Amino acid sequence: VKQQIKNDKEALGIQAQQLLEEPVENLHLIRNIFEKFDSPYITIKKLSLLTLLAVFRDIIPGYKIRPLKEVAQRWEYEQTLLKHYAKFLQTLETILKSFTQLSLYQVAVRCCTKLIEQASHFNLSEKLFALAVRQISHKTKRPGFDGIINSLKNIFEEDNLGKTSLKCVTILSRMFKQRNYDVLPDVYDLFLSVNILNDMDLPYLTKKARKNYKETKKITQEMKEADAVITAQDKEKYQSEILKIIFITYFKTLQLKGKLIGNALEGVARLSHLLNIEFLGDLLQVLRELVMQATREALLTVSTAFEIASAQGVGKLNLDLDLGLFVQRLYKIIFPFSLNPDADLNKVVNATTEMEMLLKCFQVFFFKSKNISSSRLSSFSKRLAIASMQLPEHSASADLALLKKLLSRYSKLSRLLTSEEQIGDGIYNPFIEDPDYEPFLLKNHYSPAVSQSAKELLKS
Amino acid sequence: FVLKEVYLGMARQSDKINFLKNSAVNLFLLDAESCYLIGFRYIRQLAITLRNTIHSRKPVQSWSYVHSLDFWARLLSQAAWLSREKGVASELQSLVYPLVQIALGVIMSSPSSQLFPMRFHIIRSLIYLSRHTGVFIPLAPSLFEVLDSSYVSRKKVYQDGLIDQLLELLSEYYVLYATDISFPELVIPAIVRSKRFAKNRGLLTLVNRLEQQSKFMTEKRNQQKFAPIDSDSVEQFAQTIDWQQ
Amino acid sequence: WNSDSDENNVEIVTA
Repeated sequence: VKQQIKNDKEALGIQAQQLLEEPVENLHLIRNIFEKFDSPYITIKKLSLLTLLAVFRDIIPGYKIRPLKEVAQRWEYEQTLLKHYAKFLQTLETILKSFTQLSLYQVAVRCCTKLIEQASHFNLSEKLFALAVRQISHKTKRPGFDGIINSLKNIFEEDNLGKTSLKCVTILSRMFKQRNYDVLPDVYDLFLSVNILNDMDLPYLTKKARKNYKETKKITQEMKEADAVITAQDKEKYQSEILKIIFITYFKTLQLKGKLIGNALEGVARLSHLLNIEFLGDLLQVLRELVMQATREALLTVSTAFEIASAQGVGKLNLDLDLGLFVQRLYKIIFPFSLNPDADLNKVVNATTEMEMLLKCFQVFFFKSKNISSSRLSSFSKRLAIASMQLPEHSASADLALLKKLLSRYSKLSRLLTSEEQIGDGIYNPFIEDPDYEPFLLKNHYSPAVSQSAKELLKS
Repeated sequence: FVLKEVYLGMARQSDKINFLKNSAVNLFLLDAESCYLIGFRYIRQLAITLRNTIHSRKPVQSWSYVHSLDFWARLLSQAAWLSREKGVASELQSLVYPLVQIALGVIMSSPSSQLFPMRFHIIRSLIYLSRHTGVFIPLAPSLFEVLDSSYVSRKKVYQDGLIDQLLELLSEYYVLYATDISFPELVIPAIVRSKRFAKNRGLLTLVNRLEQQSKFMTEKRNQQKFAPIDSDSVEQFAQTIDWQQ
Repeated sequence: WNSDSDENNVEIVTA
């Protein structure tokens, strides 16, 4: 038993070692490893699979094998090599689809990730990617999911050309149609990792050799210049197609109005600056058409609308579009947020914890160059204090800190204030102008530190 | 040690239970600082049970636990009264906030209509503790959620009783916060939510009463045009306005 | 229930 397992492991090690020393001459050993893998023992199956993974990654070329002794035998060698690689992959989907056995499946996922990270450029990558994404498309996080998404994320970062990323994006999009755009939120975060979008003495030479060396050097320089231009154009075209597939998936997700609207707006905000100007004007229409977790969704729409308008140079590109409809939506949405409860527990625009966007929308609102503090901020801040009647003090202190560090010198925000227009539903007090409410009641509250927070506000 | 033994006996028992609770409260009042550790330990035990429930909820929602929570709230209210009398917030009085947070967490963890009476009892205890301590309570969001709940918002005898209890709790909270200068401002979000939900007779009466209270508070605030430095005038107006009904 | 079994078409690219 144990002796037999040890003997098989030694045989695999010897065969693997011989392959590393002389890979071309020992192709039959790979078939022997497959026979060894056929052994009933689960542990021997794991070791044989790992050795096959180690053997394949060591002998696989760094280039893509062009399909069909110096050239003929190499072709037969490469054609022969592709056959085990296909057979090894064929076993991979068999064991993956077949899902003690859990450990073997985790190992099967592991070698799949290793092939993804290293053998992405190689042939059969379409099958390799399809098998891996099929595991992620499931409703529950299957084991090794963290490994696969990390491998996919790493490829998206390293892939400067974007051809491999385009293949994965297409496969991911196909799963979304199969899943009706209902997948884990981590899956949509893969599109955010696309680097293409985020980019925004001497040995002696004979008299004949010197002329050959000069002639090759001229070709290489000409090759490099043309390749650079072709690379720039191909990357640009790949970026366009990736945006086409990604945005069509996001818009489909918005149409279904599922629970993945959070990740869709995340991607839309991140990739909005990559899209055409004409689409920027029509982008806010879809955001503002969803007004009939409803409060949470409206928060995403107004925040993303702010982010899209926050793009640099919008002053030069006067697309207008009157984001005031989103402004009044945020102006009205604070009251239901104060009405419903919220819990941070303990240990989507850009983050989580809904209160975080609100201050984030407020701080980008403040960061707007002179767009506020024209007697409109005070009207907004009044209901901000009204909405501050509940929620943790650190949140309450945060919003009061925003007006504390505010450059505007208005001081009547927490007291009687100018006309509260724009949907009203509050004390207008028109034409008052008196430097003379909420902090008085805020002093009496469950946490003792709110009292001193109110005191520090009135003293400051 | 004697206070701890009395508290343990009262908890085990939970007329006789009321007498045991009164004896424990009297022993607690004898040495509030010494009994503050006992009250904190009881609050910590309740928090531990709630934490175990979150990580179940039956131990938190048990009748014995409900009695224990009520006893802790009563002890916190008595400590708050002693704290106000002495001019300094006692440790047991300050422990009311953890109890309120525990009660809110239990209510959130058990939002069922069957468990609604437990939530109403917890809300009433929190309102009484808030009134005794003089500290405002954020029970309006919970009351609005209870009123807007499908059991209360949509019609039946149990639903009517729950709606009446919620209306009574809301009226008590409004009366307690009536003295506040910003009483119309703090009740504006609740009034808008109540009007939206309405858009039956009891809800309409409560909305009309809240609107009248907001109008009276706004008139008092307009009359009290003094600057924030003259907080005595606001306090005097706060004392004058009672709205006990 | 996740099979990628997915024809003739035409791409109008000329004037």
